[PDB]
Amino acid sequence: NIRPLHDRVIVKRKEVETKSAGGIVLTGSAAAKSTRGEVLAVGNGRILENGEVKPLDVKVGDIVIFNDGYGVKSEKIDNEEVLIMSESDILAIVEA
Amino acid sequence: NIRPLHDRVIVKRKEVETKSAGGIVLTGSAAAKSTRGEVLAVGNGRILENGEVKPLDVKVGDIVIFNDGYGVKSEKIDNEEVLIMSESDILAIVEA
Amino acid sequence: NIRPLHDRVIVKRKEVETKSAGGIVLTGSAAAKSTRGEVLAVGNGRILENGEVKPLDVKVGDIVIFNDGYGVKSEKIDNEEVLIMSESDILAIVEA
Amino acid sequence: NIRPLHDRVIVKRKEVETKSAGGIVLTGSAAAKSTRGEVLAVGNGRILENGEVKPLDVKVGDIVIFNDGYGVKSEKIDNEEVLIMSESDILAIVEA
Amino acid sequence: QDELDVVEGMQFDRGYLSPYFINKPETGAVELESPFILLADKKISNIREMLPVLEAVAKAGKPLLIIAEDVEGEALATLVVNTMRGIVKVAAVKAPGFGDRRKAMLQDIATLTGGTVISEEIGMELEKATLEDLGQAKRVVINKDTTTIIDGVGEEAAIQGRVAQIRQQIEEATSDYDREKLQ
Repeated sequence: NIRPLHDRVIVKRKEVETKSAGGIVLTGSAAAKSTRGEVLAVGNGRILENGEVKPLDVKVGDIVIFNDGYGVKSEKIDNEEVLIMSESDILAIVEA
Repeated sequence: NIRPLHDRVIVKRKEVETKSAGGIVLTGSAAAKSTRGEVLAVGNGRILENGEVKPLDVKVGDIVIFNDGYGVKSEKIDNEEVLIMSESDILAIVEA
Repeated sequence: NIRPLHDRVIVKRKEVETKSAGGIVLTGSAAAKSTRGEVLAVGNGRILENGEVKPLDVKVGDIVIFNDGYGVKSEKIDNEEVLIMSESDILAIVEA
Repeated sequence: NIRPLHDRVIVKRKEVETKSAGGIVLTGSAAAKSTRGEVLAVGNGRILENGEVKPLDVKVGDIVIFNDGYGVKSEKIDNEEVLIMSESDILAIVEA
Repeated sequence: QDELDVVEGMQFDRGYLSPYFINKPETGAVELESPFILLADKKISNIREMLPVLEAVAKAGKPLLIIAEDVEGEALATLVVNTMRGIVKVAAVKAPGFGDRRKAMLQDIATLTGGTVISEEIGMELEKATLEDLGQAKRVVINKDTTTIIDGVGEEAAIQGRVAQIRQQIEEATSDYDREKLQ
């Protein structure tokens, strides 16, 4: 098990889209890495300057749209790829 | 449904202007991407350093003028293009 | 003995993986430096702007996944290599 | 006598290691500048935004491991070399 | 005296990419018995792309021969170490021919050995290659200059069809050097 620290979140990246809306298969650069992923683990929460801890708005097991960048790190757990990134990198959460 | 986090806002970009004031059709670089868009979804609000949450001044369904940049991300929902950007990127709101 | 200051942490880097999942031996750039390490020493805690001291969430003797960068420094104690890095550089802690 | 200001610390750099573990003599770039040094003088303490003064965790006469950089300045007192650097530049303190 | 040297089956003038691959030091030639055949149409420099194929080959236990555009750097090094460690008896050779003609020989070897060529244009990558993707042959002999594949395990009908296609191209060919190359 992996427990992220502070506001960091462990997210498993969704599979790359291999097909278009009408059935066109995308390959190479056409099938870019997905920016959405389900949340695998949520940290305790971001620590504020007053010493308190605020729980993250992301829960465990929800699909979130995040932003890839220098703040996102790649890791291998149970020989599967996961991403560790701050809660600020997550733009939104997919509902329904 | 997409729920933005903190001060992020989901906005659908308005259509590019294909005509001028007097009927001149603009094509290519002349018809640049519109900086105005209707708000599709509003986040809970920006989190301050004291732990409180302040609701965003942008509401759902109003036309806002925003600034394109690195802080604005592009996403595809219901195979239509939307933009996720912080409330600071929105310069103003179009009224009437 | 080495006592880190404020939020700094002394961590011994784990050994480089010399084998793959099914027995393939990795050499050179294939066997990159491990981003996980056991915590050797924990500082007193990060000092906040109000003067208080908040103990670090990392304990002594746990495996943590951290990020290599300019904020991480290399040192030699008991002619063995250790890394001094801030608690923010540690993405997560490996449990079980 | 030299009295550092705020969180600055006056440290005398330790001598460069001229020998290896088993007796191999290092010369030139092999014998790099030591990152450890004994503390010669401790400032009053870092001033916080509220006006208070917090005493530094480094004491006078202890061996500390610090980081060389732009924040560290070189000075000559009693025609001997010393370094003035902020308490943040000191990674750790060597004990026993 | 006039000598006659006859080489049967497939043999292309491409030696091993490393002298350390030699299984038989007394002859200086890699000898692989019933090995898998990995045909890559792209230059290989890292082991990440080829890793799952190596895991599958090691699980199978049969040797491997990689006909590639070029193997060098880290990938060659780790193949060498794995060859001595005995986990996988693997040899790597350069793909014969040059642009617009090397692909033809690669497809010929794939048809002979019943395998598939890995390339960006065909659609799949080296990471997703499986055992069924790899070709099969009864024997493989690599020397310093030439590599010979003896009794490739491929469908006879496919081989005859590819031969007929090459004959059709020969009939369409308008150059003596080119027609001799396809011959």
